[PDB]
Amino acid sequence: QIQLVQSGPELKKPGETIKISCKASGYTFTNYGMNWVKQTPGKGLKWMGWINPYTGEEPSYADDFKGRFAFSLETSANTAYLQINNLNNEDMATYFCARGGFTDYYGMDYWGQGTSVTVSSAKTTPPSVYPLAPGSNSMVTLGCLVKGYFPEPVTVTWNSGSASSGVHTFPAVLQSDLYTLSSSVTVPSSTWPSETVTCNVAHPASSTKVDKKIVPR
Amino acid sequence: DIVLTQSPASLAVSLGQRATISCKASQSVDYGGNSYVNWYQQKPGQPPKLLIYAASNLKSGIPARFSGSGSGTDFTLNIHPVEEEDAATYYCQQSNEDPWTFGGGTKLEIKRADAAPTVSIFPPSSEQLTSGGASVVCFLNNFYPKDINVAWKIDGSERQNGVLNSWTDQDSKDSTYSMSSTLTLTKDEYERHNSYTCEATHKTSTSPIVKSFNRN
Amino acid sequence: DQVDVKDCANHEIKKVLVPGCHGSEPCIIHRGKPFQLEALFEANQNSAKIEIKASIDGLEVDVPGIDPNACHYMLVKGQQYDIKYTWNVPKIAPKSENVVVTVKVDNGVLACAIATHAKIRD
Repeated sequence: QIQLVQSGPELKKPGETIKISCKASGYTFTNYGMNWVKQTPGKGLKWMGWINPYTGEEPSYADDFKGRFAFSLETSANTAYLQINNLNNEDMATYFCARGGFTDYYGMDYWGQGTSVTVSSAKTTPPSVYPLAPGSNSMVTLGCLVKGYFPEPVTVTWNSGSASSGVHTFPAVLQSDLYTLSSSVTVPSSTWPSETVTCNVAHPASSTKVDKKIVPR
Repeated sequence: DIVLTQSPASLAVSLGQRATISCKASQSVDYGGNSYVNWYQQKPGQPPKLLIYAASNLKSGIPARFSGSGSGTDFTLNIHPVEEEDAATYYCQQSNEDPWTFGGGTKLEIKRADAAPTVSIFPPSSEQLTSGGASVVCFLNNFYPKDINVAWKIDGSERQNGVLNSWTDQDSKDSTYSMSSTLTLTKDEYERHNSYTCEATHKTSTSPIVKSFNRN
Repeated sequence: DQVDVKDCANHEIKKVLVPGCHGSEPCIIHRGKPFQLEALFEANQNSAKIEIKASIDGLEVDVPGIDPNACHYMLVKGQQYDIKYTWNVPKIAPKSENVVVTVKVDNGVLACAIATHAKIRD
């Protein structure tokens, strides 16, 4: 039951501020340090520093995060925060909170799911969803093309999660400040088109859900 | 700064075999009888998960297939036997002194037998045509190894511009890769030709896998 | 590696060693890391529970995570005995440049000491 849950991904414009949250539960909050960790998609992991909830003392920062970064607490709510001021392109990353062991021996044992921060002036754009049906074997492959959206992420499922095996969702490609990805589903030829096959696309940043049934051409 | 160097950076290991990952620290990480290096596993889209703490302690719930050893400046993670679910990237990390540092990492690929891609092509949907666009999609699914080529053909002739490709990460169950290929055109360009062809060329055969359709 | 303490009781303790520390100068205790001290004493009893007070700028605290059996790290009248003892400092422990550590141990007390030059850092 130990868990660290971070606030959701966010698109920020250059120059803006972001306050990322990390709510903890299942342990005595004040007995453990909270470490922050940055990961950029190209590169690896960078330890940003840490904050002490027992003392309430001034946090410790790694050299690269002095001045524009502020770690803070709301201890009654089991919540640690990372505020980043005057956002720039190099800040575009995933930020993780991670609990320090009671002592340093035990490592950073529990990690948040991460908070992907996008830094861009480009505008939030909902996706258009297109069915990929075979044109006019014992398995059949169908898909959904999810085109023209910003920012990441989108979620794609098939029959609401009911079809989970035989599914590939492909990493998005960015072109001209808009993302595109596809998903493919492979089912037995007997069961399509006799049983229906629907892709469910969600794009939370634009408050969009779309269902698209794959009908034969 | 304590620099941590991983050797190797990348590694391909067969099921049941040993994967040996070294981590070299630029100065000693020992203090007071302990060695302050921990080992993490990261799968794509996921947070790092701690395997080993203080060089040689196996974290509870991690199977003993993972084995950490070493002291001072020289650390080793052994995974033996390797399993499908071990496709991931592994980081060493030092907690001896500020700033805490991570190594650059080691990406572990699981060797499996070669498999040819299942190829499928799709015409632009009628919905997309109403917006003025037309994307032709080719899926290359469940192949090994990762290396592969796709060629686009329109009326028998080769096409370079407007093609974009995207590989999945190594599947955690069957160890294959899959790749998509999206040829994007305008409605008008699309309707100017008839025959649209996707050709996958892969290690497994000197013959391209040809999937085609006709607009009409 | 020997350091200056102060005998609260009857001089039973002859010396105190701390890895890294010398005399009465700043002895650094790193939070989140083990703290090791070697003590030897001649107690004047036949028989042992260990009790550690520690004030941090006058927050007077009894130390948590103390293994209190002396014979888990190690006795009769008129003879010496050596003890090499480790306490692991919690990572969250408060930092201070003004620390006073007080350690003492069938029918009364065996040994006692006071150390005033520990500094908690990192």
